Amino acid sequence: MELKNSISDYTEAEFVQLLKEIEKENVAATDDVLDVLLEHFVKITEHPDGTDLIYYPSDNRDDSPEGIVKEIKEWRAANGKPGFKQ
Amino acid sequence: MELKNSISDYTEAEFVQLLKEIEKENVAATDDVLDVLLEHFVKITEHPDGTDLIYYPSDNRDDSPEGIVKEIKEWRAANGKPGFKQ
Amino acid sequence: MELKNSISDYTEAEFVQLLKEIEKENVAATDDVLDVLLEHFVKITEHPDGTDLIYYPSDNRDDSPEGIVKEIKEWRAANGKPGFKQ
Amino acid sequence: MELKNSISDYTEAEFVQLLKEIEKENVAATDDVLDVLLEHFVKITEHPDGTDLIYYPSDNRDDSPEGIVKEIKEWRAANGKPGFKQ
Amino acid sequence: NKPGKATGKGKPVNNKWLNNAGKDLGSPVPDRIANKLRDKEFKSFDDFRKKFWEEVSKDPELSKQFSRNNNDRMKVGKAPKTRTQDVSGKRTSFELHHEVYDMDAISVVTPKRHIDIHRGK
Amino acid sequence: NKPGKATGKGKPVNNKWLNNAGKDLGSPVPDRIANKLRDKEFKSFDDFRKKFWEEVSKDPELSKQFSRNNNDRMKVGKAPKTRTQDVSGKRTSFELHHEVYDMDAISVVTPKRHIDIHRGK
Amino acid sequence: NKPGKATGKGKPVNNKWLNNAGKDLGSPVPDRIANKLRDKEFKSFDDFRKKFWEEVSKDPELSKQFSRNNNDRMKVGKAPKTRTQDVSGKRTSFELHHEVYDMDAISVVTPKRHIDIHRGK
Amino acid sequence: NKPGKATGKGKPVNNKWLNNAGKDLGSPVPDRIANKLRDKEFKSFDDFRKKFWEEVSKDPELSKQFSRNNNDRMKVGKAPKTRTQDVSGKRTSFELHHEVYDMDAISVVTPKRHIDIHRGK
Ligand SMILES: [Zn+2]
Ligand SMILES: [Zn+2]
Ligand SMILES: [Zn+2]
Ligand SMILES: [Zn+2]
Repeated sequence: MELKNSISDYTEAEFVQLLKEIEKENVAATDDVLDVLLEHFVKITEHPDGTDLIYYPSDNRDDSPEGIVKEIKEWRAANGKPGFKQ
Repeated sequence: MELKNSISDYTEAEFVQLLKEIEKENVAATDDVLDVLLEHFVKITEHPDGTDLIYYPSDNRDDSPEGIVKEIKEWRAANGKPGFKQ
Repeated sequence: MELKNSISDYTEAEFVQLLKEIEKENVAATDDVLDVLLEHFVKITEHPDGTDLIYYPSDNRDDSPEGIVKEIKEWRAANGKPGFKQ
Repeated sequence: MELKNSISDYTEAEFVQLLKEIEKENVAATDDVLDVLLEHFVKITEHPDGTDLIYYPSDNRDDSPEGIVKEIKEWRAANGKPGFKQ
Repeated sequence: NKPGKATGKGKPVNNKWLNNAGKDLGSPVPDRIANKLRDKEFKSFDDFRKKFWEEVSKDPELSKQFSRNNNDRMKVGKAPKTRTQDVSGKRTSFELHHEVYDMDAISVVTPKRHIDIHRGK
Repeated sequence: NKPGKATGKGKPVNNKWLNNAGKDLGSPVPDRIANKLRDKEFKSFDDFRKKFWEEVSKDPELSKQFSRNNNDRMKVGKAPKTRTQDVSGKRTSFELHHEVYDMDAISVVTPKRHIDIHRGK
Repeated sequence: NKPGKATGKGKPVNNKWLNNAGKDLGSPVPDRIANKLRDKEFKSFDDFRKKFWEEVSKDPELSKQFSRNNNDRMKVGKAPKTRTQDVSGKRTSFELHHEVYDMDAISVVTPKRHIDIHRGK
Repeated sequence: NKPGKATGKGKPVNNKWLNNAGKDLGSPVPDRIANKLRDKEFKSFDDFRKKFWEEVSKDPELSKQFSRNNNDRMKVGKAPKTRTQDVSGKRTSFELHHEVYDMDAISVVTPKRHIDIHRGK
């Protein structure tokens, strides 16, 4: 779909769609497209663990699109950064 | 992607890609495309429970693409029907 | 992508993306997904010729996404119907 | 879709699907995905003009997917390189 | 549809919230969900339905009652898919029945049961 | 469904090849196309159909008679979409009528006409 | 970037508008395009660039100077792709050079030529 | 690139199989996996690699050691993504190091460690 410049441009639902697009490319024959989408995810979330949120989720939360969104939301808030679009 | 008319046209890896396409549409604003892919899934798998394999997985298996493929593979084999492409 | 309920929900650019998605499905192995997207196109444009705008463009305009948009825009205006989003 | 590492892995019909995937991204908000697909197109076709075949077609041929495939097929044959999958 | 404010308190639910969505008037709006939507404005009922399902996906005790694929649907405001045996034609997901934004007059029913409710059954 | 080779001569067609696809027995297999398929083996008619349309997309004299979107369809082995007035329900693309792989007995017709043909109309 | 109103008259162009985008200061803003954008408000230059290319795709005399794939790009506000020989690394599409919304101080250049302009060349 | 059969015994691994992929020679081929590939023909190592990872995704004891997103990758023959701290440039997934199709000489290592190994570190 369309890649927005920041987290504030994505509603939670829209961010979930980006995650599902990443999941689709994750099972593609190559990582050509996947890797670009992962760079975009790392860039906009600004979370220090980057892709780990996806491939190495914490045991303290669900290994799911909802869990990823929740962890991201909690971290950005704990660090005074703009959250998802309302 | 391309929709084959039989389970025997799909390798296990290819079927997972279809499940992932289904998951992507599952989070789309409407179910227009999702519903066509589900009808296709129901038609080729031929399992009596149809979409339940995706939305209502048994507790005896993993709620995941690997689990869905595994259950289909076993049920088809148990019923003497052709399996995934080798 | 996301299928909006009416023409007024689509900017011209967004409508072009829907056309390119139709073009992609047009060359897919089957018409399963294509046909649903075509029904949506017919429904929201409300043009009497429906799919002909796509598969049988008038000689008076370009056989292209831009041409389709232009013809649609001219017809909806000539009939006092809401146009694309500004 | 799946990106093959050689022209010989693609049938003419499959290559057209790739061109159509390229056209879809061509109208996406950013060029993030488009650019990866173009690099791939350039790599497998091996034509010295690379992306020009898509964005700057010669007047001696049709500006279309069928024209792009035709020019690639002739150039590869003329240079003794393997052609599309039969 | 005309805008309005959601009202109502709802009812407490167990770990089988929708087990009876295919019977009588279906499942009630969970109180926890009602609390999150109470006094909120919605441009239309459809806008209410989306927010409704979204809140469900956020409620730990409710989301755990749904599969991963169904939780993803609710997260984007779409009703979860019902079991195959409860669908009716192209209607394959739970529906909201009015007994417009009064959460105490709204219940969750399967499409099959919903059709019977309106056919006098 | 059963393999076999394509045989036949076909007929010369003008720049409006499918103008009569919705009348009588529709349009014939163009002679130029027949020359490209003659003596070829096909595992099934469906296979012949895909190959048929791909050949059409490669013939300059025929392709120019179709829009860009219809040429793209033929390039992948799918029949072009008919005008809206010629469809019949979910059948929205030209069909091949048998009067086997004998191109002299095969014709191109719209869905609406194809149905009528088999009904004596 | 700060908002502003586009200004300027631009210059008349022939059927080879960007032929000299890889030389000197590049191609000027067409007068016809300047007329469509003059006195308009834009939240940022990027917003200006998108509208700019969008207007180009709508100008018959200019759009005909671009391929189908490049016209599609401009239609969504993206700059057209340059010829392979004019790219520079990941910069593969025409760029706008300032000599912020003064269309008479804005020109279209290839990435290769643009880099040289700023490197004092 | 050259065909051949897979041979070897491998070794038993715990519930943290790849904890040492970034040290020494990394993790060994699990004995259970070796049993599934032993005596099989592979047109190339890349082919062995895809098959290897697909087998991993099918072994309950190993799969549970990976997240859902990494299991999906292995299911299609692709190596799981490493933690960010273990990548090296564009090399972001576990790699197989040779000490042929001899599983007793093959090990799983992170990109960063793999580079160091070949540099004497
Ligand atoms: Zn009701
Ligand atoms: Zn017939
Ligand atoms: Zn500059
Ligand atoms: Zn090594």
